Amino acid sequence: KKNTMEMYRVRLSDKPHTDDPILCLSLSPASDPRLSHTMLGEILNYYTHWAGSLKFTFMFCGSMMATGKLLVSYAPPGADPPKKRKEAMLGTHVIWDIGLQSSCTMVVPWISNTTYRLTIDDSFTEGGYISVFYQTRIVVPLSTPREMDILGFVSACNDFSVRLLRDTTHIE
Amino acid sequence: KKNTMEMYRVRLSDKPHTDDPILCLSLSPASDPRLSHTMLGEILNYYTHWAGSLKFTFMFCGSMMATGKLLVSYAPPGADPPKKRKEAMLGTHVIWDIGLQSSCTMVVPWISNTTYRLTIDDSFTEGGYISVFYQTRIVVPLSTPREMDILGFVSACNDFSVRLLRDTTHIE
Amino acid sequence: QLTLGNSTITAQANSVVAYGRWPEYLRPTEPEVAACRFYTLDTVSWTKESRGWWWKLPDALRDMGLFGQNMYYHYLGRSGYTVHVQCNASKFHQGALGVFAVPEMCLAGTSYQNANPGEKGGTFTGFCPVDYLLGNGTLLGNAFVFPHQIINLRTNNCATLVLPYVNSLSIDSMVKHNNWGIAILPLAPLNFASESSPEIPITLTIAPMCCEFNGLRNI
Amino acid sequence: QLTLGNSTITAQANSVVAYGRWPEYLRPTEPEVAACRFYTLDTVSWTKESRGWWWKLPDALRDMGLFGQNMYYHYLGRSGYTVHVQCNASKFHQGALGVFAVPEMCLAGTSYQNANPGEKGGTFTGFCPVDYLLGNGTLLGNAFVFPHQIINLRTNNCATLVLPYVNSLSIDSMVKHNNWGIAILPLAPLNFASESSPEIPITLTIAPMCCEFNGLRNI
Amino acid sequence: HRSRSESSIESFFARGACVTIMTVDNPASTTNKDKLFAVWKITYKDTVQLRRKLEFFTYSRFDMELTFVVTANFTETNNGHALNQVYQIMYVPPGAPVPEKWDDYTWQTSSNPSIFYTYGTAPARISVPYVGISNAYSHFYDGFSKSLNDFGILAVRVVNDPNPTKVTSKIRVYLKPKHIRVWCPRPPRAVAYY
Amino acid sequence: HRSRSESSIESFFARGACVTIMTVDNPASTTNKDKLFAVWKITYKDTVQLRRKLEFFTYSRFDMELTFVVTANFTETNNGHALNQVYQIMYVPPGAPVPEKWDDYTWQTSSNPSIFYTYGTAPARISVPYVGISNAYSHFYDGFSKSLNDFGILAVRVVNDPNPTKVTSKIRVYLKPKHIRVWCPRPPRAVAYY
Repeated sequence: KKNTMEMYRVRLSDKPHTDDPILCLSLSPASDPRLSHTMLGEILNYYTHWAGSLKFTFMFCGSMMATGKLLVSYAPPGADPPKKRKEAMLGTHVIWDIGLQSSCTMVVPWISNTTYRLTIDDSFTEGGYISVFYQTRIVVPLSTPREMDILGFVSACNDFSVRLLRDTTHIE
Repeated sequence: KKNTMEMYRVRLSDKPHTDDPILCLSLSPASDPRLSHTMLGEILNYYTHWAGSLKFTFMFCGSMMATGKLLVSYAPPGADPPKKRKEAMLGTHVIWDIGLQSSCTMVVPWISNTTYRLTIDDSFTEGGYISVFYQTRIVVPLSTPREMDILGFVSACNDFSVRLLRDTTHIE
Repeated sequence: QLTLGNSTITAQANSVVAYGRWPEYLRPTEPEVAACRFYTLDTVSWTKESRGWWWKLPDALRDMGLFGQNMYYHYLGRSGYTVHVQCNASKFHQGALGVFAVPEMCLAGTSYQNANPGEKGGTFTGFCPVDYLLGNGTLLGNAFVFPHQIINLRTNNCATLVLPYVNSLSIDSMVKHNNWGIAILPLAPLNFASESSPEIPITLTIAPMCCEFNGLRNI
Repeated sequence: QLTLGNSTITAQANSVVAYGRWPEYLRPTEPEVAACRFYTLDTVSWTKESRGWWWKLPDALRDMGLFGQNMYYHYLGRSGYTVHVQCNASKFHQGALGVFAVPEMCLAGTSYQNANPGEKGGTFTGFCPVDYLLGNGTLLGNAFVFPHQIINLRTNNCATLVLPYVNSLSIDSMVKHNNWGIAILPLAPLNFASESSPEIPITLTIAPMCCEFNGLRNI
Repeated sequence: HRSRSESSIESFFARGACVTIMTVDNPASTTNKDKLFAVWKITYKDTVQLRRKLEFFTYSRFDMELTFVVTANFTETNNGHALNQVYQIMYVPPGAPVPEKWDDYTWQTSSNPSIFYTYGTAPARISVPYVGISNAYSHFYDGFSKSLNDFGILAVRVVNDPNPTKVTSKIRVYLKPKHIRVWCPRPPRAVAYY
Repeated sequence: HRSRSESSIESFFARGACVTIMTVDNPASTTNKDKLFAVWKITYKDTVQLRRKLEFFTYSRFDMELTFVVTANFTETNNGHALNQVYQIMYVPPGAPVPEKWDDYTWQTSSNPSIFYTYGTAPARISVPYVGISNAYSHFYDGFSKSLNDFGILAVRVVNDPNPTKVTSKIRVYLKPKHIRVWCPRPPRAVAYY
């Protein structure tokens, strides 16, 4: 799927639903391979220190008739990636009723001891996670297709900031 | 005729009049061979950028008895040199009745996308044309000579300007 | 020097407003300078043998750019004119022209290709309309009832006719009906001193006034 | 129902004014209704295999009557736009389009016949610009920097972009330089319930705003 | 309390970086080969870093701040004690004739500014203002003839007369775009495309 | 909005351009030939560019801003390590005696200003004021004796004593007319006439 337009969208099928995340995403931009190309990994790959709050918008590209619920959970830094629906529900979550809403927004807050967290440090791998869980299987009428798509958008918030340009763009 | 005083004047005979311009003149000073020696081609051969409106005065060195009409047409830049009287008449023209006037003045306006058009660029060859057409053959009484003369004068207007001295005057 | 848009003719015999009525807007569109130019038709060389020349309006201006593409791509159209004839001659040429603005000029010696020549105009004869009767079966002497002017080459050399819109219908299709007609006839034949130029040009200059077109035909 | 001259489209997803700047007159001419129509280009049938469609402005409107005959018979020309995409789909169709107004859209996979298709538009590919990189060598994900909109077929089916005149020169020749570029890309492929119509149309509707042309070329 | 005034356009771009290494040499008295005057057309499309940083945007207006670091070396064991080289560094503005010989008039022409540099002193320095016909540089052009903005040329030679030493020299050029404005952001190109 | 303040007289003329290359040399201790003091009469009628630009007008009042670029080279393989040459650059005003020897009194005379230049430092520089009898230079004179305005002379030599090295030198002179006024415009001469 890489190198094509199939990489950007996650398929929400209607079969196993084995109580495991649809998608778990690390909240360390400029270090996460799947989050270091989104114009935050392209600006934080020129800097060394970053300090701000991100913003994840999940859009549901399905039919108006499709109904159900999803669970967007945010494990703060120093925690572990929740691996079951109940644990994610016990944390900081938002229930996203796709039936009556089409996009769910989650603003990851800026929590850290320092005023600026190093962008690419392999020691700090507990920067927090954002995960999506099947609260309820999807219900669709008639022959409406089972397979659906969900898209993610990652943006900086109005209080973002970076420091100490690096400019590691070599060629050889 | 070159290298002499015969170059500066154009003869308006009274024979073929084959609906083709008496004289067609490109409006790109400092690049046109017949317009790059008139003290505008001598000042714009020291500069690189020019931006202004020119001014062409055509004087008719004939007898008071000679009567007729001429047609001074201005094809704006991006057009093509009009090659018949009707097409020139459909454009931006002035009818010059030599009988009751002896000099016709035409101020080519400054039209261009940029604020300054390069002086000598061989890519831009559609800078506009000014042409003279026989609106009506010349009528003279008695044995008045058929051959006559017309002189042209090219001057800058009060809003002319140049930029970026070049000074290409070599010797070797 | 006139001020109508792109075209300007140097004109120094005063205007003869036909029927005492100035062309006025119907009480549509307003072309402003789109068609109200001075369309200087081609010149015709008056000689010692020429018998006349007849143009028809608006058929004459059927290829004159914006006016031609507005009268042909509309359905209803009305417009006066300011026909202006100039005969550039020296002091040693003698003659006289009559310019007649013949409304509903039916030159019945009639195919549409013969009675609507266009910019070329035409030529009377002694399609060969008879000059003697003006082509209308009526003696030329009476032709002076038509709103006219005389260009005598010892007092003037230009004649201006301000033709209003004269038609039974307040607005008519310009591609089928020719409201007016300009007939130029030599009243006194041209003559000149020896060795002078033997053919003096005549230039018409039509300036549609208060033109209004209604309808449209795409393209 | 809009009010722009002859053409009116019935439009019930709000307008996304690109860069927060409304198209404004240069501080020329004023075509008014001469070219400020709603030129509804031909529809393109979105299917389960289509990868994208790219149009370029003003090259798209090179045959649209008065605008096409004004941008080609002038020398300088500037104009914003009000591109308007509508994807008529029922409740049982699912998908999502991204409409990107790509300034200086250089789809370098370049002959002038390949980068200026016109009303036909074009088609990305997986002349075959690569959809994955948007044809610009850059990942499609970042493409959202361009002033864009998203047409998700469960919340809306129309998207309006108000493109101002963006060009290094305050006024440029419309026949050589393509200021903008409209790229429509399926973010989520079309899908539908069985036996439903398998190809939903998409109609663009370009409305030149504040157009100004300077110069002229006769004819 | 944070600032955000380090992601500004000028802060992001106003960083000097070598753009070329122009090689010249003082011809030996044997005249084996004439002066190797080095001519280089000012263009940012040879440095990956500056080009990539400039391709985030469509149009830009940046003033250049060229600077020259001059180094030289004898190619032979014998010293020869060549007196300190004097380098002429001529900035041929956009459109002016391009030098084609080490004795062409363009070196002596009045229009082209020039700097004279004695090997050893502080590095030379000029500041080419915003020199362009349009109202902003363009890195992506969607039009056709009938990008490639011309900034000028730099031509460097050794004024000194031939000396039997073969003193080779390599002028490093550092370009720091200052007073830079940028419009119309675009997706960043991958680092493999250059 | 345009300026027009680039076609001004000073902007058109106030451009430095080499006017001569005066050759001197430090005599060898063998005294094969005495010092080649270089004497050059200041005249603009040897540079095509400046002369042509000045022939657009009849009368002019321009102050000179001479500048000297000094270069040198050993003529022999052996270095000899000649200590940095010291050049005396004497501006002989108009009418003063013209030096005829490398030891003439004119070098030591009080009237003639002189500059002492150690090979290596920043280029020398003077500014000859408007030095003329009349109230404006004249490039075209319609009279007869009973043009050729005298600006002065420049005489350059090497103060150092003879050393067995044969250190040849070539002083390039750059003239930038400043505070220049011009009257009575004339047709420009063709570029083949010079």
